[PDB]
Amino acid sequence: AFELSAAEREAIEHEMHHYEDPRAASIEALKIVQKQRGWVPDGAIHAIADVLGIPASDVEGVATFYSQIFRQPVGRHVIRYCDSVVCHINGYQGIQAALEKKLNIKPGQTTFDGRFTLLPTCCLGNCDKGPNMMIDEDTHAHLTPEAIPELLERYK
Amino acid sequence: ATEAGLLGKNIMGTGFDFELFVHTGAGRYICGEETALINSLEGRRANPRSKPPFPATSGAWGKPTCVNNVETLCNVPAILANGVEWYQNISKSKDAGTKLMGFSGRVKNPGLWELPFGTTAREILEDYAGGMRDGLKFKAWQPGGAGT
Amino acid sequence: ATIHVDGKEYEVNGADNLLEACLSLGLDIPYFCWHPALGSVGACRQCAVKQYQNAEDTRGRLVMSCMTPASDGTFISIDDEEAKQFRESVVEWLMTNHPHDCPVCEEGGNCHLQDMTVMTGHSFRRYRFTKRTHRNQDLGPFISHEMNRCIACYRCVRYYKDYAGGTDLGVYGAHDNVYFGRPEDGTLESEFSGNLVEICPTGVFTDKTHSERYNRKWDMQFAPSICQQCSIGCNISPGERYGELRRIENRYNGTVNHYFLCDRGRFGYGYVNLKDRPRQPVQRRGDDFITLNAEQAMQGAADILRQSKKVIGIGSPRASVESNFALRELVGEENFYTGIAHGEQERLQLALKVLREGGIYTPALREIESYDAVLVLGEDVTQTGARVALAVRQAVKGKAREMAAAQKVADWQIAAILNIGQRAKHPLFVTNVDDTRLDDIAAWTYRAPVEDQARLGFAIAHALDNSAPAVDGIEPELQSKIDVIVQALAGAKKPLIISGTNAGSLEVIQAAANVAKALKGRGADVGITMIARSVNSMGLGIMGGGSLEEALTELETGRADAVVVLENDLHRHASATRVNAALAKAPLVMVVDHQRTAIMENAHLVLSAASFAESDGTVINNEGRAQRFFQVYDPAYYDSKTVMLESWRWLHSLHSTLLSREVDWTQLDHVIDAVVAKIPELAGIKDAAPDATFRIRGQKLAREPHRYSGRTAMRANISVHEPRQPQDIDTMFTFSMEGNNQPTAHRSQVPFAWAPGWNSPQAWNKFQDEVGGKLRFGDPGVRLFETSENGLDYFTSVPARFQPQDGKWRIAPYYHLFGSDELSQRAPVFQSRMPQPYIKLNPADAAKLGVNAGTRVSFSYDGNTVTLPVEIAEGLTAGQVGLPMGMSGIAPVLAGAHLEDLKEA
Ligand code: SF4
Ligand code: SF4
Ligand code: SF4
Ligand code: FES
Ligand code: FES
Ligand SMILES: [Ca+2]
Repeated sequence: AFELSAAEREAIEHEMHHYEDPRAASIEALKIVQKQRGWVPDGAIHAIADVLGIPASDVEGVATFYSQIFRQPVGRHVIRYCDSVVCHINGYQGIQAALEKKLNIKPGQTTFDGRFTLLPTCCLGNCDKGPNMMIDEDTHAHLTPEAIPELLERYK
Repeated sequence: ATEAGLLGKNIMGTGFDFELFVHTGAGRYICGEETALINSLEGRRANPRSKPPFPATSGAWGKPTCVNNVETLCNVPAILANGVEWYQNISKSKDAGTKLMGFSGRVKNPGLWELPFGTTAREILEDYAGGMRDGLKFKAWQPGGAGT
Repeated sequence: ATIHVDGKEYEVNGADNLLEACLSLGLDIPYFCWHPALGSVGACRQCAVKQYQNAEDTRGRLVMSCMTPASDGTFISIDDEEAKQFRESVVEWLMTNHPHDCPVCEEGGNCHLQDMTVMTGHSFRRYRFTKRTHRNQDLGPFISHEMNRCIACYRCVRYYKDYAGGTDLGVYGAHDNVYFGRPEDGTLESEFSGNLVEICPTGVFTDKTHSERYNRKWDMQFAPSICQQCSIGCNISPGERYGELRRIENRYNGTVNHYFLCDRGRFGYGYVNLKDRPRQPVQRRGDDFITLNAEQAMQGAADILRQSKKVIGIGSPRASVESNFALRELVGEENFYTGIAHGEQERLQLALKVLREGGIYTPALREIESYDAVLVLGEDVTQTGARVALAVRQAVKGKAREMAAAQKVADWQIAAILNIGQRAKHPLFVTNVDDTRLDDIAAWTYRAPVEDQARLGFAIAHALDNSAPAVDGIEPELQSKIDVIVQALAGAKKPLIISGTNAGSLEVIQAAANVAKALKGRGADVGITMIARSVNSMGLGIMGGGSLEEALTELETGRADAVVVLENDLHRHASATRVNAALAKAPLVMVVDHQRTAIMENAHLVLSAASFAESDGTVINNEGRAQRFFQVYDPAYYDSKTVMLESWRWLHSLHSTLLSREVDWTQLDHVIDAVVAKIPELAGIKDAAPDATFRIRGQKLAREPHRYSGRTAMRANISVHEPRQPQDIDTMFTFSMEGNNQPTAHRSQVPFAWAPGWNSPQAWNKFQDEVGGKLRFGDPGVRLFETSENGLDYFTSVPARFQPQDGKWRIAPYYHLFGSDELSQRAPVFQSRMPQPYIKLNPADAAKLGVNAGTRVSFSYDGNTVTLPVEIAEGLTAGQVGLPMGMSGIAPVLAGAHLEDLKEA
């Protein structure tokens, strides 16, 4: 039981205006659906395939290829902590341990109330200010393990 | 730039039409490869392509396509404004121009500085990055990121 | 071009890459992701060889032979130490996550991955960590899915999307979690999905129909045969075990059906293994059903045939050439009737006259992939001649191929070809009563009744050449579409026109012939292709005879007191009530058939004939190529009471007992020579295959591999004394492994492909002069007729515009690849694939009748008030009812007929 809303439909059509191939708007269509609903459900693949004209297999392959197109349900806020080499030097392990102590979950799962979903991510391009962490649209730098509990309370 | 006569139709009275778009990615490292970038721009999975053919002859949607870094396109207006001979006379090195260099990782002042080519890595570490932090010794370094 | 492999000089073709050039020369390079039909992508990285640019070079560079052109002056090494270690490492990396599944794998012994693991010489495992696993999907009744065995070689998706045009198979996942399949569970609805079991080098996609009764490849007894499920005549390799037809493998014919079959011809073979088939001659005495052997059946049948005043014979397009000829020579020239109806025979003879008298060359199926602009008139090709639709897809992608070839891009660089030719493709114009499966690549689709399709064809012929008869009354929008078609066809270099007898109209074939004549008159390399209905429709048309209605009225008026029906159910070409009354009125009905048809209740004598898996014969396909199919197994080897013989043998021995009161079992070459002696138009069937005296250096051709097992134990439950192997006096093959199956043997009939080190279907590489090209020493089967020096004249009988008459409903045929064949629908595996019987209706006509989608309405045809549920068809024109041809109770002869009393009940 899935159906694209109006605003998603004109957003996808306006992004199809940008390219000479309707296939080229698939990533942005998936991102629009993900922005509206938090993630991309099963019927969204076929609905985007219908609105673009491409087969649903290609839409599923694009949705499962990219890590930031979530094909499983996530929480209200997506915590994304960098685990790359410079933040490993700067000690991302303490930040991850503090997040595990606070949220009481493993990386990849969602809390029972659906508030936070914890995810490792690649380099955020802020290695001079490491360690970094990307909450939904906000990047946080110069992290310390004691700043995690004071920093997780601004996302209700 | 579009409202102030710099992008769109008939730019600066010449008669040249150019439209600029921003395509926000979906978070995959392999998308930075130029042929995988072209594949991702076409709405496909970002598998790279074999070369030849190069993207200059058949790139995005089978058309001639040139893929360039941000810093190259940021170097080009200085070349077109201050001249070419000025650009060749920035440093006495075989690599013309200035590169954004810098040290990161447990140093005193990690950052990013514009330096000419030929500056040694020690000058970046002590004069700009300040050297290692308090009570820390130097063991190794990587010049160009994670893939070096 | 000249290359140097390991210091040896070789002359290769410079337009090929190094992998196919070296595989053509007999050099073994391991490979996974490359296929001769699909192209080169450089994925598996298995084909590494060390390249040198000079004759004096020590270091070299490891390159991919599939991605490296075979230019002049390249010095490559295959068995260099670095290249061998890299190929062994690639095999080892593929072996890190591969499951310990070879005993419980259907691809074991037929596995390309096994062959390439053995060829690289990797047999020691140093990987000690875990192996990744995958869940499996349900892909329908035909294809079994086992995702753990995948090596991520991308052959399946490349074939299924870039070749077959399918839309529900793809790559999903990530770094090393790549998944290959469907986004959900469901049946693969591509009509060519069955080729995945041979495209996939591993056991991911397997034949579920073969997996039900599974045996290994060495245990299979193979034969070269021709698929009998439609008129295209694809070469197949049926393989049996323990007296039952186990699998249908693809048999390479570089002229017809090179690497790919269709799903009907690959999974529709289950009628052979039915237990209701007749296995003895059965004679009816009142209510008793007594069983005779061959001699008493011949003596009794000849006695009643001599005690009758006239004997007539009703053949079938399902029978071979020899069996129909034996019936004709048993009953006489004037007493022989073709089993098809009058309209079907008229369409068939018109198509044959166009093919062998129209002066336009009819292409082979491989040659269809080279034509520029394709116009399909009336034919639903993907449901009747599906392999022609696959070749049409290839011809459509020919535009992207030529556009990439204009930019100095190699032929085998398939990814670059698809990149340059993004969506530009060759023009395709299909006409049908509804939407087709070629509409995703068709430049235009015309949904109209067959009269309007014929009128559009005549308008195209008139606009191409003004000497063609004109049709008046065409709308200006239709005129614009017609002139678009005319500008596309006139600008083409090799136009192709495809029609057939399945459209149910004569004027469609006339319009296609006129379009082809107009294209030929402008000086164009036009080809024409007629799609017949059954496997040997063209042979029955060439041999000819009366229609089924003439035989029915001969039986009804009483002039014929003896009717011999050869492999015909007679309800497919005529109404069941009239046929039942005619056969009940006749005092002797003698039916030679291998499937339990409905007319056997009225049959006074039933002769248990042999199917294609148990008989030898010749079949003429839709392009006029005579092809010989050979017997796979002897039915009486296991089951000793089985008396099942070739139909031509039945009828020849019956005629001998009729004439000289002696039973004479003939030979296949004798019947072949009789056909060449009596019918000069069937003279080419002698050269279709060599006779039974043909030997390869004195020995015969083996039907089974040299490692065929269980010889002293497969019959030990019946008796511990192993009998002699059955003797094949008809053909040059033997029912044993004591024979020849070399890749370098001077023959054209290959039962199966096996080479030392090549157990997969990749073993066909050794049996070709060049890989992906022709078969070595020529392809089997010859053409019956050549292109005539002069052509026909313009057909001036332009039909009128279809006006929907009130009360009467025109029957629009809806053919299905699973369901519209007579014998394929009897397979038990097709029951889960055949669509439910739905009558298709316009929204306007259903709104007028008050019917919505789902409910049942009843219609009466020839006193049969049958009720079908309604499916709403938007593309169907008003005034027509869409009916599925070939289903239960709906004959293909119903196409184009009327339908009275269509009411909701
Ligand atoms: S796919 Fe081949 S190698 Fe893999 S388990 Fe099956 S037979 Fe063995
Ligand atoms: S499923 Fe088979 S054909 Fe497809 S990538 Fe895997 S091994 Fe290759
Ligand atoms: S296209 Fe016809 S002859 Fe070929 S495999 Fe299919 S049913 Fe058989
Ligand atoms: S390494 Fe973490 S932000 Fe770059
Ligand atoms: S066959 Fe060349 S890389 Fe696969
Ligand atoms: Ca025989």
